[PDB]
Amino acid sequence: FSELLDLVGGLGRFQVLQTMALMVSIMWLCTQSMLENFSAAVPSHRCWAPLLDNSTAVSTSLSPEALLAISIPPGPNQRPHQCRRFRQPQWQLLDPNATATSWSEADTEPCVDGWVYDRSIFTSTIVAKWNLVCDSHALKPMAQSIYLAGILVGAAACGPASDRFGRRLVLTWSYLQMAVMGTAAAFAPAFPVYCLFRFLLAFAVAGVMMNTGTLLMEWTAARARPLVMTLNSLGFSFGHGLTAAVAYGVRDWTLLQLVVSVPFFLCFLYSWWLPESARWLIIKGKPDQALQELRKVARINGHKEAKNLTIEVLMSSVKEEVASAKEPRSVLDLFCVPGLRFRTCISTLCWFAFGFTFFGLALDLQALGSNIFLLQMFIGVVDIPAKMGALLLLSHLGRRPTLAASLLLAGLCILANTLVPHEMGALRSALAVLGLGGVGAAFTCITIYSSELFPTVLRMTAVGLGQMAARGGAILGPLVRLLGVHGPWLPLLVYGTVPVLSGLAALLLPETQSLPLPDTIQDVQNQAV
Ligand SMILES: O=c1[nH]c(=O)c2[nH]c(=O)[nH]c2[nH]1
Repeated sequence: FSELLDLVGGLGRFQVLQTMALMVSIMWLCTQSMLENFSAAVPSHRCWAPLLDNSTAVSTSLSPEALLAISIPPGPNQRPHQCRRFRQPQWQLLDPNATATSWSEADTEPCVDGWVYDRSIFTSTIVAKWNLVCDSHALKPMAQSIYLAGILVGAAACGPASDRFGRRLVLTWSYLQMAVMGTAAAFAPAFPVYCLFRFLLAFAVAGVMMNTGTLLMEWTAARARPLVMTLNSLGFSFGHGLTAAVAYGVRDWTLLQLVVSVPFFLCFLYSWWLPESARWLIIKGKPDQALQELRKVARINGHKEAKNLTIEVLMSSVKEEVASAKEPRSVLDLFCVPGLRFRTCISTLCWFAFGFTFFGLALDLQALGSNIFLLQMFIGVVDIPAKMGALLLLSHLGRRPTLAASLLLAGLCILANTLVPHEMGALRSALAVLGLGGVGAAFTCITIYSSELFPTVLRMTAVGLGQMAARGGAILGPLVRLLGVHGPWLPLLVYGTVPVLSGLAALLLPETQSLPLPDTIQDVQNQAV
C-alpha cells in the first residue's frame, strides 16, 4: 500500500492538519472522562438544623462555633458529624466544662430534614444535588463504575462495527453521540437518568478513542507513524491541564458538563472533511472508493500529479493483497488462528495492566498537595515528558524492550513504595511521580505496538478487546483497595505485581520495528514464517 502514500504524500499538509484536529478532540474527550473529579466533588456537609438554618431565629451572644456545637454532635472525623444531629438542642453542652458522656447517641437523630453543603469551592455538584452522602455515599463511585462499564461495552460493540463499516463513519457518529449524551447528562432530572446518559456517553467515548488513533496510523508514512501516534497520546496529557483550567473557571456542574460537551458538535461537523481509510477500503474490496479518498488526500497535499492514479494503477498495485480477503472474519478468529492467539493473549494482558494500575496512580498523586486543580494539572505535567521519553526510546530501541521497561518501571515503583516509611516523604513523592511516568509511557507503547501486531482486517477488533480489558481492570481497581483490612501493604503488592508480571510477559511478544503493517491474517502467519 505504501507506494500509494508515497504518490499521495505520507507526511504533509493533510497529515499535519489531521493530527492537529484529532488531537484536540482527544483533549476534550479527556475532559469528559476526568470530569467526575469536579462534577461529583463531595463538599463538606452537615444536617439542616433549626438553630443554624432558620433565618428568622432570635439573636444571642453566642458565637457560630458555639451555636453549631449546640446542635451538631462531634464525629469520628475529629469534626462536626456529617450524618447526625441532636434530637433537642443541647443547652447543657455550652459549658466548656461539659463532657461527651453527657449525651446518649439515642439523643441524636439522622438528617431527616436534609443536608447543608459547603459552597466555598463549588457552587453545586451531583453529590449536593441528589444527596449522594451518608448511607447513600456508595452512589458516587457507582457513577464512575457505570461510566467505565459504558466504555467497556462501547469498545466491545464499536470494535467489530469499526472493522465492518469503516473507521471514519463510526468516528463521526461517535462524535455526535458524545455531544448529544453529554448535553443530555447536563440537564438530567434524576440520578438514574444521569447514569443512563453517562453510560451512553461512554459508549461513544470508546468509539472515538479507538478510531482516532487507528485512522491516524493508517494514513501516515512509516517514519512518521510513531510521532503521530505520540501526539495523539499527548492529547490526553493536555486534556488534564484543560480539565484543570476549565473546572477552575466554571463551578456549576451543569454548566461545566454542558461546556465540555458543546465542542463535540464542532468535532462532528469537521469530521466530514476527513477521508475514509483508503487502506481499509482497498482491503474490503472497494478500490473504486479508495481511489476517491486517495485523490482527495492528494488534492489536500497539493499534488497536481494525482492523474497518475487510476483504478488501473491502484488495482495493479493491490490485487494480490485483495485476493486474500474473500472470506469473512470475526473476533473468534483472533482465538482460533495459530499465530493471532498468542499476540492476543499477551496484548490483552498488557492493556489490562495499564488500565488496572493507571487510575490508582492518578489518585496516589493527589497526596502531593492541597489544591485540587493544581493536582489535576500535575497529572498532565508529569505525563508530557514521560511520553516524549517514550517516543525517544521507542524510536531508538524498538517497541518490545520499550514496553517491557516502561511497565517494569511502573510496577517496581509501586512495589518500592511498600518499603519506604512516611518519614521519607520526599522519596515516596518521587516514586509516585516515576510510577505515573511509567504507566503513561506504557500507554504510548501499547497504543503503537498493539496496532502494528494485528492485521488491517481485524485491527480494530483487537484494539477493542484491549480497551475492554483496560476498562475491566479500571473497574477492578477500586475493589482491590478493600484488601487493606488484612494489611496496608497488600493492595500495593497486588497493584504492583500485575504491571511487573505483564511487563515481563511483554518480552515474549514479537518485535515489529522496520516491518510493514500487516493487512491480512495470511500476513500474520507469513511473518512467523
Ligand atoms: O495518558 C492517559 N491519561 C488518561 O487519563 C487516560 N484515560 C484513558 O482512557 N487513556 C489515558 N491515557
